[PDB]
Amino acid sequence: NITIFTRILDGLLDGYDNRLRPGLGERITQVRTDMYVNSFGPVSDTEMEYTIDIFFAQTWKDERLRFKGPMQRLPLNNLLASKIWTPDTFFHNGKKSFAHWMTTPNRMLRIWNDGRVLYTLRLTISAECPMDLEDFPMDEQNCPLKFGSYAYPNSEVVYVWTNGSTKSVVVAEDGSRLNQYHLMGQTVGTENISTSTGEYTIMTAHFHLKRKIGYFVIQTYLPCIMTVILSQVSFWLNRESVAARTVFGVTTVLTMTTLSISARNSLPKVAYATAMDWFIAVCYAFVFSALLEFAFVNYITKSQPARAAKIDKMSRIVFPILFGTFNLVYWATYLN
Amino acid sequence: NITIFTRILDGLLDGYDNRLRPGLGERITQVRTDMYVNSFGPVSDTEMEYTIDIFFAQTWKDERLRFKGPMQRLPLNNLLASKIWTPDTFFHNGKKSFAHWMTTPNRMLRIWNDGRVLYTLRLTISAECPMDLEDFPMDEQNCPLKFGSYAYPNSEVVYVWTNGSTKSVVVAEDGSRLNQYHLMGQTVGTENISTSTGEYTIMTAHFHLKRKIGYFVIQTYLPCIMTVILSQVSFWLNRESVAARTVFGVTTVLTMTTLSISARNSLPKVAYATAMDWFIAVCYAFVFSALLEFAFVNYITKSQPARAAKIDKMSRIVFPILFGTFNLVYWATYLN
Amino acid sequence: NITIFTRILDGLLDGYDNRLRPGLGERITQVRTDMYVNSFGPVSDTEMEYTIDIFFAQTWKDERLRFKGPMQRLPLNNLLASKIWTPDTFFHNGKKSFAHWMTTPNRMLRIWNDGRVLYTLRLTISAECPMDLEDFPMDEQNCPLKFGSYAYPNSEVVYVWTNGSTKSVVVAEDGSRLNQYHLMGQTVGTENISTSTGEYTIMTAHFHLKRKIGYFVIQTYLPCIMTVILSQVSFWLNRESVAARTVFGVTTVLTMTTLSISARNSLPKVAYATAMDWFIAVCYAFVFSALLEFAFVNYITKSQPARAAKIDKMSRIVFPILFGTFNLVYWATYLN
Amino acid sequence: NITIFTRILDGLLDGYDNRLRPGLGERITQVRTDMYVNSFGPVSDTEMEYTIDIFFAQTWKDERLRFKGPMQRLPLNNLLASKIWTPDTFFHNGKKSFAHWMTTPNRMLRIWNDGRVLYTLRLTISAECPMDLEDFPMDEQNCPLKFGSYAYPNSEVVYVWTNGSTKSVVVAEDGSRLNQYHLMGQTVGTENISTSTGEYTIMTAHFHLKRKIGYFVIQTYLPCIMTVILSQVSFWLNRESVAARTVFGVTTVLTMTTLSISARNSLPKVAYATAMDWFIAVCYAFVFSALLEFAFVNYITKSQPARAAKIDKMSRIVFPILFGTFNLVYWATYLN
Amino acid sequence: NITIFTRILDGLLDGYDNRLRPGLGERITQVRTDMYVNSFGPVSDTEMEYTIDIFFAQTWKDERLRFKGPMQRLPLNNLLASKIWTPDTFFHNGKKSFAHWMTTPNRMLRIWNDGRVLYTLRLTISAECPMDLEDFPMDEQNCPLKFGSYAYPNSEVVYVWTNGSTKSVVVAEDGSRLNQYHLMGQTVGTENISTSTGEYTIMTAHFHLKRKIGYFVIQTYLPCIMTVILSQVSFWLNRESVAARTVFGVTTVLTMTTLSISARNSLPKVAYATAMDWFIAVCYAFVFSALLEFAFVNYITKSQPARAAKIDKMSRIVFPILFGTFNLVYWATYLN
Ligand SMILES: CCOC(=O)c1ncn2c1[C@@H]1CCCN1C(=O)c1cc(OC)ccc1-2
Ligand SMILES: CCOC(=O)c1ncn2c1[C@@H]1CCCN1C(=O)c1cc(OC)ccc1-2
Ligand SMILES: CCOC(=O)c1ncn2c1[C@@H]1CCCN1C(=O)c1cc(OC)ccc1-2
Ligand SMILES: CCOC(=O)c1ncn2c1[C@@H]1CCCN1C(=O)c1cc(OC)ccc1-2
Ligand SMILES: CCOC(=O)c1ncn2c1[C@@H]1CCCN1C(=O)c1cc(OC)ccc1-2
Ligand SMILES: *[C@@H]1O[C@H](CO)[C@@H](O)[C@H](O)[C@H]1NC(C)=O
Ligand SMILES: *[C@@H]1O[C@H](CO)[C@@H](O)[C@H](O)[C@H]1NC(C)=O
Ligand SMILES: *[C@@H]1O[C@H](CO)[C@@H](O)[C@H](O)[C@H]1NC(C)=O
Ligand SMILES: *[C@@H]1O[C@H](CO)[C@@H](O)[C@H](O)[C@H]1NC(C)=O
Ligand SMILES: *[C@@H]1O[C@H](CO)[C@@H](O)[C@H](O)[C@H]1NC(C)=O
Repeated sequence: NITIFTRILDGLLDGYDNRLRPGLGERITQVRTDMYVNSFGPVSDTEMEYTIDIFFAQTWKDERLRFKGPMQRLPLNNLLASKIWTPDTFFHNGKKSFAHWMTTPNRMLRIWNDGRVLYTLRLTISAECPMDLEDFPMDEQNCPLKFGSYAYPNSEVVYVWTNGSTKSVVVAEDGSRLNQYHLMGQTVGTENISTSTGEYTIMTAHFHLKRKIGYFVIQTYLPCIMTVILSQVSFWLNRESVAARTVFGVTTVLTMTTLSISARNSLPKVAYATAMDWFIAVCYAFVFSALLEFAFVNYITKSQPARAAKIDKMSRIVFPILFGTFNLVYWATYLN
Repeated sequence: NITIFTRILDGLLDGYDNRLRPGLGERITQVRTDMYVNSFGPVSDTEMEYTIDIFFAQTWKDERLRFKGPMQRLPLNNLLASKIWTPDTFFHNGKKSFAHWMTTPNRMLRIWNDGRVLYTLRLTISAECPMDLEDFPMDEQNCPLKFGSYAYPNSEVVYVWTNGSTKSVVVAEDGSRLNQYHLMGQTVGTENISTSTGEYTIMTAHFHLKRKIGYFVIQTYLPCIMTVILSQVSFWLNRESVAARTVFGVTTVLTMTTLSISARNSLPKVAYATAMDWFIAVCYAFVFSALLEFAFVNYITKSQPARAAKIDKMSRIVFPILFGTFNLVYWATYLN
Repeated sequence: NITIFTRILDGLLDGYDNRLRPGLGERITQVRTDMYVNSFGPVSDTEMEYTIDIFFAQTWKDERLRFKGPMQRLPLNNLLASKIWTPDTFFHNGKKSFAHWMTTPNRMLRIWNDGRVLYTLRLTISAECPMDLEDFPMDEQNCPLKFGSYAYPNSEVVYVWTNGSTKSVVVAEDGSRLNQYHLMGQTVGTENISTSTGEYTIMTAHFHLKRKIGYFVIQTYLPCIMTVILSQVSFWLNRESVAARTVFGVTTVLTMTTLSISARNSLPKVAYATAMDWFIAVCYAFVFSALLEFAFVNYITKSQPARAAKIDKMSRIVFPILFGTFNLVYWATYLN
Repeated sequence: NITIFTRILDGLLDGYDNRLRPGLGERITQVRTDMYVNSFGPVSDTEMEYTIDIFFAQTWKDERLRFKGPMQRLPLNNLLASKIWTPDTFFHNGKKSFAHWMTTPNRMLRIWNDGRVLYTLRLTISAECPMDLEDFPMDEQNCPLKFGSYAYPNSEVVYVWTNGSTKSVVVAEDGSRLNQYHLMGQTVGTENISTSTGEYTIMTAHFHLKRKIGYFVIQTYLPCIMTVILSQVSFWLNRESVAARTVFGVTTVLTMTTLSISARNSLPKVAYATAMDWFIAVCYAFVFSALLEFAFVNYITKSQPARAAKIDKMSRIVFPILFGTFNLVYWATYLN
Repeated sequence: NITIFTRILDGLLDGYDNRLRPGLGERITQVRTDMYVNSFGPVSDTEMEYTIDIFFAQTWKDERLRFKGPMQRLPLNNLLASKIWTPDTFFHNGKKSFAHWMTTPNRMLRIWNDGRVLYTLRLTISAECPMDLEDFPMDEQNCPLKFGSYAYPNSEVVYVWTNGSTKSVVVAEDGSRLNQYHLMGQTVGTENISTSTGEYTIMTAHFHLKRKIGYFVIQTYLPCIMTVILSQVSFWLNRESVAARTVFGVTTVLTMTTLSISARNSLPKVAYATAMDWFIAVCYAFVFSALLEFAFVNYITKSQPARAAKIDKMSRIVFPILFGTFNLVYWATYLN
């Protein structure tokens, strides 16, 4: 009763060459690909890469595997995978892709009577996702995932998504858990690229990422906001208290300087100004400007005290208003 | 006397196919799984992963391995493991699982006359354990461990725990040693998940983790507590000592600011406020508020000194009481 | 003359099964283990692990390998190691063990006429060594090394050390070079553990480690000691110099606070107080207490200056004596 | 119709030795190499290495593979690659080179009737790129890429670029994306090196790198520039304000000191002065010199106040001019 | 014409056993080793290890490989390397050695008619180089490289350097490029070690390393030197300026303290004082002593101002002279 299956497997492997694609010189092999994202690994901004774990699957038709028997399906494992022909699928953007071999190589091979073949594999792809940090942290990233044949051009092997976009790519509810990103959706597409070796079909899947704010607020913005308010306290102190007001100006300026250096330690070493950088620079101007007002006041406090006192009183009102007004423009400009 | 065993092994391998599960098309294969945790590796909060070393074991019935001989058991090693059929067990949540091959691949294969098979393997699983750090550090984590068949659905292979929960999962006394966690217990369960490929049984084991407090007390809370007390010292200084009291307010505020940044360096970059963050913010208000009182006093110390002196004396009593009262509410709220 | 050896090897492999232990069902296999430590790798306190490189060797008797020839010994290499049976030795505590394959797999196989077999292997074991940091840095660590059979219980395979403890375990003179530890000696032992799978003999080797002090003295203790002395300088300053004495108290307190945070960065995140922590806390009290005395003096310097002056003069003598006395108790308590 | 291809493959492998190069003892094997850079990985300055992902390809003529059939080309995969002879190409400067095996080993093997063979491979090379950081960050780096035969000297195997330089080496538009470098172009060349083993042809490809400035401006230069301006504010303060001006000099000097240490943390530990180091040193002199002027003024402010006041007024103009003039020389000298 | 080579290879492998060394029981195998250092990797002081890439080569005589043919040499690749016998050479001090397999395993096998065999291999050795940091950074390190047979004692296999020391070991001109070391030369030697397994010949190569100074000057020495000068500025300030002089003493002392902690972060955690540590301690005394003089002056400035003024004037001259004199002794003592 079990020996029947053994004979079927031997017959299929008899006269079957794994080095030749099905329907060679007779038609164009058609492969249907479906992907399931078990978990979306962390997105490393420093290296412009992200880690994703998926159960990649491919379906194709092979007439050489036709068989007749009481059972309409033949579930199997990785043992027979190497005995037959499989597409040389690879990721054009993947920097380091490895599979899982424990406890057993996570592979499946299901064959039907008509010859249809299902082959699912588990992979962890450390693909590269370039990011334009011009509106950072109010930036949206579209990380793609490109894969295709390595040796078979479009004229021989063609990859096509199965059913609609939703069924083609599926993400687990708990898989999309990123500490500093939100998975807003997924999209798929196909295209042909012209290469010296030939034309190859490219299967591209794009993931929409919306960075979640709140970590930088407690890390960079809030210390800067409170630092500016700290400097404004000097405006409420007496002019003759030269030493007391000097500490506020010097300490606040240095505090802002170290925050900028510390803030960018985690940020990638990008050679352009980000939105956060402008906010820090503006905050630096307020604290720096406050010290200049105190220095200017102390220079003329002996000649014309009347004007010096007026400026100090005016500064107590003008500076808070400008800082508050600036925030509304800054936050509204990006949060819209 | 020894040659008898050699003949038995040859007979079993004669006509035995390792690509077909036992009892194919006749019944449903039943597998009993028992796990022993040699050591519970570190729990990395930054990557939301934990490392665990276990001696995973599986038991199943195979009639093709029946034999008769003087010895009722046939202890063996990994050499014969590849010669027979084994389940394609895998961890649905494991991110990187590897075995130990030194000195020899840590595997066993014991076979009885009735055909029962025992197969134990040693593995190190770097599984992912998402955590909700809303009550951090007063948070309880339930890290699961999900595993099951990769190619055989529930209709063909079924996993069931052996005996009770205590016997099914065992943790070594010295294995459960975490520098910042306590292993409060273990639990097991089974469920069926509906997938496009089919229905698969899932064996889930949950470990109860109770974070141990005391490291953060010496790291974050105590410096904050002493910093607040340091600011309150300014209330005991003379009002005319403008410079002396200025140092306390400025230095304390900056000290709190750097602690918040330093404290969250180890903490995961979560985009929400934790319990520790609120405690820091409240402590920041006290030190920041103290400076405001000094600034307010210095502004009116010339017009109405009577009220200014009253506030300074009152501040010496009100502020310590509020800080002490706040701690009791904060600690009692979470420690209960 | 050389062809004679070739025939001998072929004869031994004829009818020899590597899947069966020698003397199966006739006696209990006896294995003698000798270890040589080429180099004792670094001891990582953060991960509670240590790296050790050893030339592990095993000796056992096998009658199936008996041969007669002009040469009494047959030196060989790893090529024939896989062709015969070897014990499934493994480390019960090893977290990641790997061998060296360059230039050639470092293995030997020597066989005598009587059938005795010598098999030496080179390994690098990243074992786990839990430590109780209650007296840190005045702590002594006893890192064990447990290994034994994985599939053969005590009733089949037994491990016994050869000769005495000194000969069984040998450490190279230059191998025991640790930047923050001293290798005070080695010890060995054997025991039987009862397991669900059966009873297995355990070969445990313990290494005595005595942490060497001097790195923390220049890193933590000395800055703390000098910081306390710095605060005491304020006692020699005039009371009216409110600003001058304020800097000492504030700066010293903050300096101690940052040292505690910086000091524990390298230390493991243990949720209990160490001996160093108590020393820091005591030093923190002295600097903190000095500020309180200055604040207390400034509060009553106008009402009863006589008592205020007396306290300041007394503080110059009392505080240094207490700090000096405390050190003698602290150092003597642990250094004894 | 498909069986025809199978017979052709068997015929070619019949009597074909993969250990012998084509045309042995009859001519000199000629190999044409073409390279495509999929992505130029990060350039690590600390380790003087860079990561590059390329689709390395080699073409050569082999008469032993001649065949006749309806199809003029025989696309294949890695399965037949090991069955034939391939050059032992290697990178003379590569420190760690690994290929990608997922989903399938990324290799191709195309054979024509005339016997021409195309063999493309995907590799990730962590080559070493020594850099002379004398004009850092205004430095241009020329990272080479050397490869050639390991066992076949120039008299047997010769490597030659195909077509022109542009076609020989191609870089993807999105591949050349470096956070702190610009890919200004590529160049190729060939040379013969005399070695004890023999003469080997070397294929060298040089990549022109132009470091992009702007990250260090926000990291090092700007804090230094603002720090110098901060010190100059003391020149506008009254001489009798000894305490107020003391803070500026001390705080600014320490701020510059920490920036130099922090700035070089990312920079490689080079034992020579860079252009940035000189800029920091000059900025340090200005802040340090300003303190000396204040100290000098305070020393003679009692004897000859007339000269002291003149210096203070003059310093307000001289110091800003020198700092501004120095920047123009510094920036113009390197930015030209 | 090409088939002749194929027959020769088959004949040599006929009756050839790779498990037996040449001339077994007839003589002692002699192996000549020559080494070429392609590049000397970084020397990691923290782990007391260094990385080196070499083209290790071995030459020996084997009469079993004698052949007659038109070609006097048979260049080959790694394919035939495993088919013959090769020495089990290994590095007695190497902690992790791996080869390069891309594009092809970098190995060669050349055989002459007389039977001489040449076998060159490329390796990357992460050997351990213990260092005595007593004169750090004015320290000279002699990193050795020990290798020899693992299974064949001196009585069977002997390693001898070929020709002189210069030819035996060769270092590329661009290979010896270390950011903090100079390669002053190389030396070789041979010795016999007595081991329980037997006597083995050891081939030791020593590399002379002279640490290059200049990185620590800009990192540690210069900030310390300028810090001491900064403290001496207080000697030029008026005694009554208690607050002004207090900042210099406190700020300088703390600045020195943090430099010592920061300086040793990169330095290995050695439990003894280095030359740099003594320099820091001496610099700490000067800044600390200066504060004591100010405190002492302020204590007696009211009783006997005459002596207080004299000390302040004297301090302006004595302290700079002692610091300058100390440097000459310190630098001359080690730089000689
Ligand atoms: C989409 C094609 O199928 C796959 O991609 C694929 N390949 C393997 N497994 C799947 C399926 C897909 C949907 C969810 N899913 C699993 O997560 C899973 C769970 C199992 O239960 C322990 C066993 C196997 C799988
Ligand atoms: C639960 C099924 O058995 C396993 O999971 C299993 N597999 C291997 N070993 C075990 C057992 C389980 C209980 C403790 N235990 C060992 O730790 C151990 C110790 C030995 O002694 C050196 C030898 C073998 C094992
Ligand atoms: C104790 C059983 O023997 C071993 O554990 C063992 N195994 C290999 N080698 C040894 C010996 C042991 C003592 C020192 N020792 C080596 O270090 C060594 C040195 C050699 O010379 C290059 C060659 C081989 C070895
Ligand atoms: C220059 C010799 O050919 C190669 O170096 C080579 N080798 C493989 N593939 C290429 C080509 C070269 C140009 C771009 N290019 C690919 O990126 C590519 C894209 C494909 O489509 C999914 C499939 C294969 C390749
Ligand atoms: C000393 C024994 O020979 C070796 O150690 C050895 N082994 C391989 N290759 C060498 C030689 C040694 C001298 C320089 N040298 C190479 O760098 C090299 C360069 C080549 O050209 C691309 C091809 C092969 C080698
Ligand atoms: C790619 O080529 C195939 C050839 O059949 C064609 O059907 C398809 O439309 C092409 N795709 C694009 C985007 O041009
Ligand atoms: C899963 O399916 C099996 C089928 O036999 C059933 O016995 C079991 O009760 C199911 N489990 C759950 C949780 O529904
Ligand atoms: C372990 O078991 C063996 C069985 O022969 C016995 O000889 C030995 O004494 C036992 N060891 C201990 C520690 O009980
Ligand atoms: C290298 O050697 C070949 C031998 O044919 C010669 O043609 C070529 O010109 C040489 N290259 C150089 C740069 O000398
Ligand atoms: C090592 O042993 C060999 C044996 O032939 C001898 O020739 C050689 O001199 C010995 N070397 C030393 C350093 O004793």
